This record gives sequence, C-alpha cells and structure tokens, in this order.
Amino acid sequence: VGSVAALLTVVFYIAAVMATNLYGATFPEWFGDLSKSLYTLFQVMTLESWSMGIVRPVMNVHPNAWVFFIPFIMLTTFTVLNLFIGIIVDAM
Amino acid sequence: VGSVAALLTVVFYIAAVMATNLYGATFPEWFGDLSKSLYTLFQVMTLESWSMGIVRPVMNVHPNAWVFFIPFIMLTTFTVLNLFIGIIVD
Amino acid sequence: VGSVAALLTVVFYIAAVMATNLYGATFPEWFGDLSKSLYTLFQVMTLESWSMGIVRPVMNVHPNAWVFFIPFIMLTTFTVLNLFIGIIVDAM
Amino acid sequence: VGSVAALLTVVFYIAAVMATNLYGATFPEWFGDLSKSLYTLFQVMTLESWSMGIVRPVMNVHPNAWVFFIPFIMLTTFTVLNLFIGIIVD
Ligand code: NA
Ligand code: NA
Ligand code: NA
Ligand code: NA
Repeated sequence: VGSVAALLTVVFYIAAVMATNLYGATFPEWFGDLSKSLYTLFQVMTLESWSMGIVRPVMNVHPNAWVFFIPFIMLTTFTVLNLFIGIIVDAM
Repeated sequence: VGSVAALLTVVFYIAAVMATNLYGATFPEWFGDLSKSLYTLFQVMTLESWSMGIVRPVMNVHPNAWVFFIPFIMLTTFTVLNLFIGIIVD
Repeated sequence: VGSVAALLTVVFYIAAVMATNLYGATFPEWFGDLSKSLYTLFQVMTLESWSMGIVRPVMNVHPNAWVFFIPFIMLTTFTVLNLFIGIIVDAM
Repeated sequence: VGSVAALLTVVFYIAAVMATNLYGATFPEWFGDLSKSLYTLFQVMTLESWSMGIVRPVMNVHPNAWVFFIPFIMLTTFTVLNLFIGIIVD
C-alpha cells in the first residue's frame, strides 16, 4: 500500500521530468516547467481530454508522442486501481 | 456504508461552500451560488471536463486553484469507490 | 447477474422514453426520438461530456434538468459496476 | 490473465482492421490507416471524447456507426476491467 504510493510518486516525477524536456519547448502551457507537467500528467491519468485535448495536438509536432503517453496511462491507471483496492482490502 | 455516504455529503457540502467563496465572483456560472457549486463539484468528481473545462480556466485567474481541486478529486473519487464497493460487499 | 441486466435494460428504456418527452422538442439532435435518446443516455452513463456537452446546455432551457440526469448517472453507473463485478464473481 | 490480454489484443487488432475499412475514406485523420485506427480505438476504450469527438461526427456520414462503437466499448472496457482485477487477484 505504502510501496505502491511510493512507486507511483517516483514514476509520476520521472515522467514529469521526461515530459518537460520532450514537449516543454513546443507545448509550454502544458509542459513548460516541472509544475505544469505534473498537473498535465495528473489530468492525463484521470483520462480527461488526454487524446483530443493533449496527445493529438502534441502528435502534430511529435508523431511518436503516443509511445510516452499510452504506456504512461496503462501504468499509472493500473497502479492507482491497485492502490485504491489496496487501502480498501487493508481496512477490512 | 451509511457513515461513508454521510462523510461524502458533509465533505461535498463544505467544499461547495469553500468554492462559492473562492471562485464565485470570478467564475459566477460555475460557482456563483451554493447550487451552481454543488453541480460543478459533482461534475468535477465524475472527472468530466475537470481540467480543460473547469480548473485550467480557473487557474488563469487563481494560479493555485489546483490545491483545492486535485485533493478534492483524490478524496471524493476514493470515497465513492469505497461507497460503491461497500454496498456490493454488504 | 441476469436480473441486474434486466433491471438496467428496463430503467434505460423508461429513462429514454422520459427524456424524448422532456427535451425532445428543445434538443432534437440529442433527444428527438427514442433511438437518439437511448444513444445519448448511453453516453451520459459513460460520463462522456455529460455536463459540458449535454446537461449544462439543456439546463439553459430547463433549469431543473439535473433532477433527471444526476440520479440517472448515480443509478446506471452503480448498476453497471454491480453488473461487471457480478459476472467476474460468478466466473470464479 | 495472459489469455485475457491475448483476447484483448486480437479483438483490438480485428476492430482496428474493420474501422480502417469502414471509416478510413471518410474520416482519414482518425481511421486513415491501421496505426491511426489502433490509436483512435484505444482512446474510444478509455471513453475519452468517444461520442462528442468521434462517434457523433462519424454517424453524420454513417448513421449506423453505433452498431460498431457501442459493442466495442461494452466488450473492451469489460475485458480491461477483467484483466486489471485478474492481475491484482493473482
Ligand atoms: Na471527457
Ligand atoms: Na471522461
Ligand atoms: Na472515466
Ligand atoms: Na471531454
């Protein structure tokens, strides 16, 4: 439960560092600094406008942006699901 | 199960009171009164257009709005998940 | 499991009948006929653009539209969750 | 768990082949090639803008497009839920 939250924080920070470098110059409102990137990757994790709002516009400059975002989604969404179930199971 | 629904209603009302005060003047369509706020925070909880539709436009006036909305999402979505599982288990 | 799918079909049809009558005249693209309504209520159940795309525009003509849509969401989303878990539990 | 991931990959590929043929000519940005189709069907599976962004605009050319997309959603979202629970249980 604690290790799951620790793995998610580390992965979320590493990805936000990676995103700032990759799309920061071309998409500064979404990835211009670490803070902007952490906020965008939280939104992407909630699946809110991830494709129409973020990744499709990013792919028009970086055609392989999906190699970062789709595995990011698949990982964080599974980890969050594993985390929330983990708290509920430990409570019972 | 009942206490979970009670905790969620209290938290949802407190947050709706907080939102009306914070962004009611600058965003009156989404937070102009308690009723408008309760409706918006229900939408934010369902994750529908929370960032592109609500929080990014709010952050252009209030840059720290994320300190209210991200913890609100993390709390209510976990509580709802705990509530729905609670009914199914019982 | 079967009764859950039966309850969901009945509720989904009743709601689609209710919506066609309520918002069909003022929002004919989303609720103009039973077929259009069933499609919109399926979208509303998946939570896709339910508020920005459907219910906020509907509330500008019908201010109490939320009395129909919010309880519809709370019911169908809980029933679907109960249905999907029901199949998985019965399979094991 | 492995067979669930195998069933999902096969179904996802078959559907992406089907979509390219069906709406590739009329919607080339979303279904112009197998790669574009696989990306769109992943988005549709996450429920992101599936109706307002994809299926409503597709239905204005192909009125029965819902016969492909609604069953696609019902299948893949159930399979993914079955997959994620499968890993956690194991
Ligand atoms: Na959305
Ligand atoms: Na969504
Ligand atoms: Na969702
Ligand atoms: Na959206």
